Amino acid sequence: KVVKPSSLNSDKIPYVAPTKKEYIELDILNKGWKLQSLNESKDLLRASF
Amino acid sequence: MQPPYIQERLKSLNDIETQLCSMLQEASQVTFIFGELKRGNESVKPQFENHVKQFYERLDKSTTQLRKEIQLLDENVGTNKKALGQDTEKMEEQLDLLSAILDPSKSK
Repeated sequence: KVVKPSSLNSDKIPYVAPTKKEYIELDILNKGWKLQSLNESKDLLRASF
Repeated sequence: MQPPYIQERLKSLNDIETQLCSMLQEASQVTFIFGELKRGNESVKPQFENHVKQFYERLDKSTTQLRKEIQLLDENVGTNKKALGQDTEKMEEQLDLLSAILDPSKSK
């Protein structure tokens, strides 16, 4: 009822030029959240056991 | 009481679930130790090998013994009945009571 649906149309945008800046931090911080997940994994398993 | 064979069968089964409980407990300690191993202290590193080896050897032989029990089930096949004599034994005891009634020197 809001609108006749033709809303989403294909479009093109270029990929941002890569560098050392963001991937290394992205992956080390992913390491951080997965070390977190390991910690809560161990804690939950200990509580369950 | 039950014949002995059933007695050692139930003892072996009880040993089986106690071994399973020990396996679960050792899983708990190995999960515990891996956390600090990931933390970064290498002192408890030697204990890790021992814990893993004991965990695996506890997991294996328990299942092996249970397999032996299930195998025993295979050859144990072929290897109110009491009522057939029940009245008789009742009969016996009743007459015994009469004897106690019949002799006044034993009613003390």
